[PDB]
Amino acid sequence: AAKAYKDYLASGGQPITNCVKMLCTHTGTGQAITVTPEANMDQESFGGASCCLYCRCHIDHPNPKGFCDLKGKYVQIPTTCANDPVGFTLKNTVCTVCGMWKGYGCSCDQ
Amino acid sequence: SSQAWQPGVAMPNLYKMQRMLLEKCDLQNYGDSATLPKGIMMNVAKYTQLCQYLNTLTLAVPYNMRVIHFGAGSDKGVAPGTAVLRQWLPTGTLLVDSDLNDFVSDADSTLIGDCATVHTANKWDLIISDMYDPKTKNVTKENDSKEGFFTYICGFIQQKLALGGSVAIKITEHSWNADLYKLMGHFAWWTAFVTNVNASSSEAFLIGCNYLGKPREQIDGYVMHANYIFWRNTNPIQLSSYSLFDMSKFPLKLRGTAVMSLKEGQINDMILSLLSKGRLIIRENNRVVISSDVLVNN
Ligand SMILES: *C(Cc1cc(C(F)(F)F)nc(O)n1)c1ccc(Cl)cc1Cl
Ligand SMILES: *[C@@H](Cc1cc(C(F)(F)F)nc(O)n1)c1ccc(Cl)cc1Cl
Ligand SMILES: Oc1nc(/C=C/c2ccc(Cl)cc2Cl)cc(C(F)(F)F)n1
Ligand code: NA
Ligand code: NA
Ligand SMILES: [Zn+2]
Ligand SMILES: [Zn+2]
Repeated sequence: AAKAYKDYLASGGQPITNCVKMLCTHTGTGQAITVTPEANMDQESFGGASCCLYCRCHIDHPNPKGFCDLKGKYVQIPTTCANDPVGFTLKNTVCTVCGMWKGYGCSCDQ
Repeated sequence: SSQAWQPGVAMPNLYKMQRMLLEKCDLQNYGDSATLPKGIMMNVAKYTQLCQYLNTLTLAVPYNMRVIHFGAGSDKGVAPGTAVLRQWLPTGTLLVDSDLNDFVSDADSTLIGDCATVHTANKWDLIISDMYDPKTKNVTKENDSKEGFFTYICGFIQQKLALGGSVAIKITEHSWNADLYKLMGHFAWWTAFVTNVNASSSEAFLIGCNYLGKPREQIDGYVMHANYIFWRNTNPIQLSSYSLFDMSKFPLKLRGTAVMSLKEGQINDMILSLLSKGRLIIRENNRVVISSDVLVNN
């Protein structure tokens, strides 16, 4: 999980690369995980499976059913954090209300 | 130079009509590289331009469309091409990918291994292939028709492609097959398409649009590959990534193309007419099952 990856980055490890960045209009809704790229002007969209630590490492997913919420979808990452999509997805959590990243789009606390 | 704003260039009809002898491919722009948008890889750019081109053809697009993608694994263990296909294709489209080695994919299902180890009785609406073996290129020997995965591609088309279906198969100067070109004559229309981002390469996608299941025209594959090289050798294509910056019309339009199971004796001239316009798919619509063989030994 993040546990080891965060420590890997903390020590000074290389962030997982080769995440598949997609071409898009950058005029999307800006939601975190979508069926198609929805990056806004401040985001990049990546193929979901390539940004999933579990898929990439070929290890089981943390879910009784073993469901992946990234595989087959697109994940929007702030352009400022696009250099490490796997890390960003681990560290952050999606808002169950508006489907936006907490502190990166979600404004349900206003 | 209006071609630079196109996603790529299709082989002009008059080149298809020649009777050239095969020559070495010597591209004027061989060595140049297009300027890709920041952080975009070639495999994503290339597939984006292929899909932008496929958008201009009469592809059949039925509900629960079935797409299969061969040679989808990259060196880094991911599937960029598959990611572009899933972006392009209508949501809910069944997408299966495949390659010889393991990789992580966004496809609904991923098959690892060669043809002899995978099987399906189900028919498909679109076949995309990026299968290529770099060791096929040998400039010290004669450039003959390649008979490896290409024979399996031809078999798959003739047995598992739905009438009205389409294909886009990657070829190069050295990676080609005479029977595949011949089979292009079994479609309502065909071409060899070169992406603008990879125009410095002999690579092209052989595109067969709307499968008729029978030869509409007789094509000699040896001659047609020679014709392809003649075109490439005499027509420098300017490297361009221009089309990549406008993705507003990218998604394949849902057409809700009719699917039906017709007996071979029911496929008349008016059915052929529908197939040829991308208005009909002929295949059954049973649950899609893919089998994977395992050699067992102690
Ligand atoms: C994931 C690296 C990795 C591997 C393992 C395992 F070996 F124990 F399964 N566990 C963790 O936590 N992480 C990885 C990332 C990127 C690539 Cl290209 C390959 C791998 Cl294996
Ligand atoms: C992105 C964190 C981040 C970085 C910057 C920077 F551009 F100044 F470096 N600015 C903002 O606002 N935010 C991030 C988050 C989490 C992980 Cl694991 C990795 C990254 Cl790159
Ligand atoms: O019957 C059958 N064949 C295949 C794949 C053939 C093939 C052809 C060309 C290349 Cl380059 C690679 C392959 Cl694997 C696949 C399936 C199934 F996947 F649908 F089950 N079922
Ligand atoms: Na997370
Ligand atoms: Na899509
Ligand atoms: Zn996953
Ligand atoms: Zn919210």
